[PDB]
Amino acid sequence: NNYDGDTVTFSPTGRLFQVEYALEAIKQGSVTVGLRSNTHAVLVALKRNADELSSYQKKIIKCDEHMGLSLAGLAPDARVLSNYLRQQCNYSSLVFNRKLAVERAGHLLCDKAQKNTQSYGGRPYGVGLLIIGYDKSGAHLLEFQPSGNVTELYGTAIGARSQGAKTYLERTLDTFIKIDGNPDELIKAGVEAISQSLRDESLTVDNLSIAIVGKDTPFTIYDGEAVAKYI
Amino acid sequence: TQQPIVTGTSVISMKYDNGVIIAADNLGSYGSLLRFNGVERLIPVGDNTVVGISGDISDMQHIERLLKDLVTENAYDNPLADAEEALEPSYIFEYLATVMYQRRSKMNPLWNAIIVAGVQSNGDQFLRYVNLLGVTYSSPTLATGFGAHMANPLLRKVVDRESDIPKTTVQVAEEAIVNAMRVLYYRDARSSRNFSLAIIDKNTGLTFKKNLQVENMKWDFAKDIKGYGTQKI
Amino acid sequence: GYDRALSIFSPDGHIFQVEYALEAVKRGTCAVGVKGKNCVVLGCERRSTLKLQDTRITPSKVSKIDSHVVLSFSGLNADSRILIEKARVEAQSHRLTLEDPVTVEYLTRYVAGVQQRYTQSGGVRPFGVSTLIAGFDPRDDEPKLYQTEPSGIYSSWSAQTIGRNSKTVREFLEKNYDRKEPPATVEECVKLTVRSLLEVVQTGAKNIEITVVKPDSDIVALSSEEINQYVTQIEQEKQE
Amino acid sequence: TTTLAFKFQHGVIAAVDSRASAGSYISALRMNKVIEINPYLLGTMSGCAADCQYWERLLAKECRLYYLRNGERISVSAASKLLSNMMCQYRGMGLSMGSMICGWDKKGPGLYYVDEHGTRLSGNMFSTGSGNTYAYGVLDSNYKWDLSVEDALYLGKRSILAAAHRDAYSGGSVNLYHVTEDGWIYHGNHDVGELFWKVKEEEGSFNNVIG
Amino acid sequence: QFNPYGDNGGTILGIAGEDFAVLAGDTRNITDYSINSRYEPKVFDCGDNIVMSANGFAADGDALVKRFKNSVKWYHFDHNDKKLSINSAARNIQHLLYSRRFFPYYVYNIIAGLDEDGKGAVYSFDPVGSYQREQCRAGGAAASLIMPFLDNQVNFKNQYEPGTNGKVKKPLKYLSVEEVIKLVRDSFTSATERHIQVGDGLEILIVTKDGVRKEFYELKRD
Amino acid sequence: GSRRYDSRTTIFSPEGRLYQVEYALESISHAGTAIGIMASDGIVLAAERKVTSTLLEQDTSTEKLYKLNDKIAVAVAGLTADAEILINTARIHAQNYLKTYNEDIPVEILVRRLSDIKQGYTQHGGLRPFGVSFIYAGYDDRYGYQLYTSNPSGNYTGWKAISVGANTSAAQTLLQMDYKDDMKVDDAIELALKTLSKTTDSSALTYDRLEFATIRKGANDGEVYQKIFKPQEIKDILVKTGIT
Amino acid sequence: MDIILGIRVQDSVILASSKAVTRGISVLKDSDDKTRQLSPHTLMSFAGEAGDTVQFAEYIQANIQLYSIREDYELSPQAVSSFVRQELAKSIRSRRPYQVNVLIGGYDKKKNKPELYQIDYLGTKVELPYGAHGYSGFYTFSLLDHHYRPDMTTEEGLDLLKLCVQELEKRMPMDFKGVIVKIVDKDGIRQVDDF
Amino acid sequence: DRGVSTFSPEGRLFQVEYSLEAIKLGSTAIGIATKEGVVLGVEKRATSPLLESDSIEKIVEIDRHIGCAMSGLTADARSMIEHARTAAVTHNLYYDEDINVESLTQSVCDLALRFGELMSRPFGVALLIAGHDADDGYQLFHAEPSGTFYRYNAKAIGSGSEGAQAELLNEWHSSLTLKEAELLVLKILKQVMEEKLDENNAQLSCITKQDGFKIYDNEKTAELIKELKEKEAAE
Ligand SMILES: *[C@@](C)(CO)[C@](*)(O)[C@H](Cc1ccccc1)NC(=O)[C@H](Cc1ccc(OC)cc1)NC(=O)[C@@H](C)NC(=O)C1=CC2=CCC=CC2=C1C
Ligand SMILES: [Mg+2]
Ligand SMILES: [Mg+2]
Repeated sequence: NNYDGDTVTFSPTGRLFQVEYALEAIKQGSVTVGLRSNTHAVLVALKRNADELSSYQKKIIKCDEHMGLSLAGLAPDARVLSNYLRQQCNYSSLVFNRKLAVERAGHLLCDKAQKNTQSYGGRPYGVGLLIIGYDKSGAHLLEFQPSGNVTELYGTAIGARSQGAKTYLERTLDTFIKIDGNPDELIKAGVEAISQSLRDESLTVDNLSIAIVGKDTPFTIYDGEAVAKYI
Repeated sequence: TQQPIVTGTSVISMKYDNGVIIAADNLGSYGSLLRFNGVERLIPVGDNTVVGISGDISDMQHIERLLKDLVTENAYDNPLADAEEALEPSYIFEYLATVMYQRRSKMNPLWNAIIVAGVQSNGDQFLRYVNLLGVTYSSPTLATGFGAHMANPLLRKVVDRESDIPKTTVQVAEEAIVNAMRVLYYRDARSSRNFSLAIIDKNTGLTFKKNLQVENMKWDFAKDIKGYGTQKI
Repeated sequence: GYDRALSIFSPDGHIFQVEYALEAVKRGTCAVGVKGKNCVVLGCERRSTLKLQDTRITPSKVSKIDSHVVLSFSGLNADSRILIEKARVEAQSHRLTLEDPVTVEYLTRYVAGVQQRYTQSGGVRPFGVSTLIAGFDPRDDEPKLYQTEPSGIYSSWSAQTIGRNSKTVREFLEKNYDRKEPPATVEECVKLTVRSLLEVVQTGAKNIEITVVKPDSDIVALSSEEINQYVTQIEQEKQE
Repeated sequence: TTTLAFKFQHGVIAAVDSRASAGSYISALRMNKVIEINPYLLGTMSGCAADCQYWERLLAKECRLYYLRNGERISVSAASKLLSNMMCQYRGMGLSMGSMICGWDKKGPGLYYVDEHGTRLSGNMFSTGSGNTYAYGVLDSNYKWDLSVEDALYLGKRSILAAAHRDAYSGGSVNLYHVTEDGWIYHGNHDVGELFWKVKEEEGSFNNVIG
Repeated sequence: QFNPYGDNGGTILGIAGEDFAVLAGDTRNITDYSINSRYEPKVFDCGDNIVMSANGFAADGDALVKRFKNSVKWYHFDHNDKKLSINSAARNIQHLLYSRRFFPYYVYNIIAGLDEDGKGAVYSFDPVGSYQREQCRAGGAAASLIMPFLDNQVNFKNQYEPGTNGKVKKPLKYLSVEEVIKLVRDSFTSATERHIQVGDGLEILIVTKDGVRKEFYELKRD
Repeated sequence: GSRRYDSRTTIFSPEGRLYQVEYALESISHAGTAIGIMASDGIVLAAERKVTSTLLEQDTSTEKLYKLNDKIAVAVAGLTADAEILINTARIHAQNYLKTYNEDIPVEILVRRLSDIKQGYTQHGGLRPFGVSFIYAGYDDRYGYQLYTSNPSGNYTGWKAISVGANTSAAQTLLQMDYKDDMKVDDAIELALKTLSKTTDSSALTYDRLEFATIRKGANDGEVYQKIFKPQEIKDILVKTGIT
Repeated sequence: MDIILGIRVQDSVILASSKAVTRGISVLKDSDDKTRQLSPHTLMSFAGEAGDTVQFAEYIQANIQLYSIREDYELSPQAVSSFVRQELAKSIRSRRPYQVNVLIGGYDKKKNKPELYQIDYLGTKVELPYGAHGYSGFYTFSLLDHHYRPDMTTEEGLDLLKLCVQELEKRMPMDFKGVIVKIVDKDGIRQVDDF
Repeated sequence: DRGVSTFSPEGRLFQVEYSLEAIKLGSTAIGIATKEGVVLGVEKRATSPLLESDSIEKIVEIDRHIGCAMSGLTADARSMIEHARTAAVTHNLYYDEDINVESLTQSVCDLALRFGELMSRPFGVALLIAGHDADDGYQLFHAEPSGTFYRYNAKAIGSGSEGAQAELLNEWHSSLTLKEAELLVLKILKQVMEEKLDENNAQLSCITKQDGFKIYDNEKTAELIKELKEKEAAE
């Protein structure tokens, strides 16, 4: 009300409204799902178009051979944060000959987003990210919020109507975690999960976007007729 | 640009079937003066890596601190710091190599020659060299300074190529290293009798031996040598 | 440094500071530009509220940017000096790096770019000035006349006016100026420029300034008596 | 190297050799010492090969940007000046670059000499490199404004040959160019080994040499 | 006074075929009169069917290769996983080298691969960035020993057809990969005999439309 | 943050005016009147000190008339402290010009420079403008005797006769009436004092409430002399013209 | 470059400047004009290190042309010479000084007098009736000391200048390829096409 | 007052949303992509008859293979065009090749959100970026001040955008020829424009693989306008 003019102002109940408004931009964004087993980690994203003449906005971005994310909210902010991850992943390789741990990648994103929430002049990031990766401690899935909060999960979903997919994964927890050495079945579970967030529209060939990473599988994105198999 | 003041001489090393060995004497020379006699030039990093350093001692102490700080920093927000995400020899080496090459590119080098010896997660042996120029290389045997000229020839008789590594035992490799250190004591004017030796094995882990001495030396034949040509008495 | 964003969008999609800069131009004295077949003429109003003025030393309304290009304006006088200085520096800078004098189009594009920069830079306000830039390109006999404004947009004009009561003199020019056959001579071009100002000026004494620019760096400013003869001839024909 | 370029009635000729040296060692037999900046602009190279390639390709970037901003091709005079100004920024920093900017613009054919000192000279005829003295000898005694395209191409070709023969750091092959108002025209790569024997027989020159 | 440069010896060799290319180099690393390693790889697969070797001062050579490999990675990120053509890679490397015009990478660089028409390509550089596409190039310590041999046996220089007596040249027939590898092995065997910095081992990287293949051959260790 | 407390000194009103410049001019209108009159053989500068005291040391006091160099002087109307900042800058600029070209600075060039500084404070920096209006009286070999004025907007204009400060409307009317082109310095002195005597808000115009100065070619042969009048000299010229 | 001469007569200033330009052992050009018009009645000739000369001259030219446009007024030769001196005096203590010597010939329209200023690369200014830079003065000043009068005509000034060039051509080892002569007077600047 | 980079309660940046309102006031620009090329057309909209219409430059060349049309505060586009031209030629310097249309568009869109308290406000102009490359063929992009860019088969921006976009919805198909696209742009421009469409107040352009980016002459466009009138009168 009087305490939402900038990011440097607490409300009387201890809330940061500019951060909460940035969080709102994520809810307006299109749905994206993340889930993993012990061997592989999968991203599934519902892409959004402007109209029938327009293309479908890309949702998934590659960060390294072993790491990448999906976005929901302001796309340009995701480009900034993914670029930062690309640099950090790359700094780890060039200096230490070491693939960046997914957990440490989350810590770096948290700290970058935090600086924007405590200083005058700037603004919080208006995007949520789901980071997947495979490192020395196996498969991983992270959820990033622009408040700074990063959380490691078995599965999750963000965006509009994301609660439906999140409930499904909460039921299926014991099943999909055990899908080891079977990428196609893990993707099936992700496609079935994101389907719980759909209304009116359904999954078409240029609508669906999938990405996967695993033990002997580099981070690769599937679009177009490559995802027709899973429709 | 500087000049080295207090210096440490040769560091020698080799691979064997289950790991690596590295050794270096305990002397800190001040030109021709054998000033400091209790200097440790082998510095362990965790229980899987030993960094051996020759050259300027003040720059060595600086590197020693960088490595100590590296271990501290790797443990930050890392539940697997004593397991999967522990520091590897390859990580430690590449860090140092990055530092050495950056410093030479600013014309303010760390006046050292470094050998990083260790065993990786998968049990593979690691042995790589780096120096003040940022020059790096790997070989079954590695040595700095005088050791390059006198020790390598002896160690290459045991492991002449890669295929000789599985055939070489730890007893044979340690014996060869100890003999090489004796030869250096005979012939290197900036060397000492006292030295340290480290073994990193993929089964038995890190064994760090201190206060070793060169023994079984041959001097008796000196009594018979008289004059510089014609003198008989 | 002072970084405050003064020029910003409003809910209806307007930048008020840029629009209020146009109001400063509306307040400024009237300036007019007319291009003939082989010349361009720049006319300027001088408000007669200020008498006891020393016309020798008072800053003239038309300014030479180079030997072949001139610039007149309407709006804040102090603001115009900054644009003129920058323009003059760029003109010499272009000769120094490219070995050719600026084209009229290039000089206009530079001045317009400066004006635009001051609409999306922190800690600064827009120039309260619109300019008429006229001249002839090197080794070219085709006349050039451009207009700029605070927002930074520019365009070429057969004839144009800016400043106070510019709506009236533009109305006059729109019906009197024929594109198929423009003022063939210097006389016809000046006469049309004086006629257009007489719709607004008040008295035709020291209130009208005229500057004729011809090809090959031939620029001259008319005197009071020379202009007064045009004023006399126009009204004598009007009495009929 | 030996490079030359001269203006004449039917435009401008540009001829260069193709040798590169690293001491007494011939590091390259066939190097390109002409750069096609645009279809009406050429640039010769003499000095540090790296400097010549980098700065003349950076000139082409800047000449291309000129066309986009102004909707018109850059003049030879302006192009040469941009290059001379680049040289003045790295004044005394150790660059080694001698070049001729050849082309056709509104003023007709244009030719400017530019070097690492920032020197910029307009003229009808220039020759740079370790063998320029040998080339000047042939050019000065045979040049006319009234030269035919066929005779002019041969002159530049024959002038490089003269230098390639005597100068130890010039040779390999001859690259010919002819600039017209429709643009430049490449007139081929000519091996000096073969060209020498051919010219010797047909012209009767190089009598001292046995073949 | 501190000398930031050094010489690690070695020699490299690039030859372009009709539909293939090779990039070879010895595996010996040296300082002065000592041997550092008998097997220290010098020619690398940089991705996108491109191979590269920077010969001279190993520290600068490793940094350049490392930087180019990085440039390839960022080219994929920035331009939708587009393949970096050999000509585009060459131009990119020129700018990496000239970034240090006043503190040079002390290396002679060579890359090899296939052009966009599927034909074999070799590009050669000097330490400060001048580059050019070539058919044949030897670089490094024994470059002056090998290049004349290649002029003779690859481009058939000074060779004429018998009976004509210097009137008709030997025609420029292309070489097969098997014939090229022979010239490479004989080049390095000869260089090993007469140059002290050359020896120990030989590693050849062959590039075809099918990918990058390796071949290793021993050399004299004296 | 800090934005909350920013007055925004460099913005346009909806009507296209600069708020702070207009309010600065309002400040200046309450300042003591200063008059400048240009004649064929010299220039006069006259100015009124504001409600003085008997205990003010007049002979060592200077609030209105300042010397920029040997050829140029200024009369001040507004905040004296603001004026001194600008005056010292102008003094430096004149010396920079003399050092560079080895010639005394032309009057207009000095005036333009000061006016450009004032302009800057209205367009950028977020600071308040200088609440000062100058009358420049000067001489050079190009245009001869010159009068200029500048105000907080940074706009400057040339004049034959002009007033700044209080009652300029009334003062300008009186000057416009009695001024003629063939006028001389001695006549201009009389006009300046008569105009102040009629426009003044004080009961009577006296020597202790005035500062006066002339720039004359009335110096031995082809050269110019600046005369800052002393208290006793102002008293004498008041008796001579028949005011006291 | 090599030789630049100057002489101030009754009603004009005459500047003579060599035409040669040399790189290495080769004379690249024999028609080079070592001068720039600073204003309609002010001409500056120059000589010094390669490249620096033209860059400096064009930089000065731009600054004076900028002044002329701003004030709609031509600076006096004295004012221009002082501006140039300061730029050179500023330059000599820079990281890399501009190694340029100049002569400034101008006609003062106010005083109706010709004026010649000699300024070296250090910023050493002197007003003279005749001047030169480098070794040129060693050969020519003896002739000028003998023959010069202040009431000389332009034609007499050219004849005395021819004698100076002939002496240079006889006793100098270097071939400077003749001179381009320019005259500065009340009517402006013109070139003597036959010399 | 309030921050320039402030979020609204709905989760949108106020200034970005307000700049979109400025773009709605701008003159109409239309783009249509086909397999034979991409066509770009604009409404000039001269404020007075004395204004020489040929000086209105709302269609612009970025490279030989990339063109651009604009709508909104057109003065803001000049720095964007300058950056685009620099980016296109710089990539040619570094990589000896043409730059991808998408990569060029991304470089322009990176400038968009570089505003705060960098420039003081977002751009008040939208761009239609049309071009061709070997990888993805003929392409049309819509670059906004939000930093977002969508690829389009056909797109209209400016004051008559929603009406024109609805018309483009029905008319566009994947087998359109270049000539058909030209007439289609002219048809829709004529529909949404206030004044009567002619060669002086409307401009056409196209980009083909062979000839590259070309702005159409007024004589060439005039014939296409006459060809349009006759085919509409044909039924
Ligand atoms: C004459 C041959 C003079 O020697 C020419 O001037 C020639 C000009 C030139 C050649 C190629 C491309 C453009 C222009 N210049 C040289 O060959 C030049 C001579 C030289 C050497 C050193 C300096 O430093 C003061 C200046 C000029 N040589 C080189 O630049 C040398 C360093 N180039 C190479 O050695 C070289 C090796 C090589 C391998 C593969 C591709 C390119 C290579 C080059 C340029
Ligand atoms: Mg040996
Ligand atoms: Mg001197």
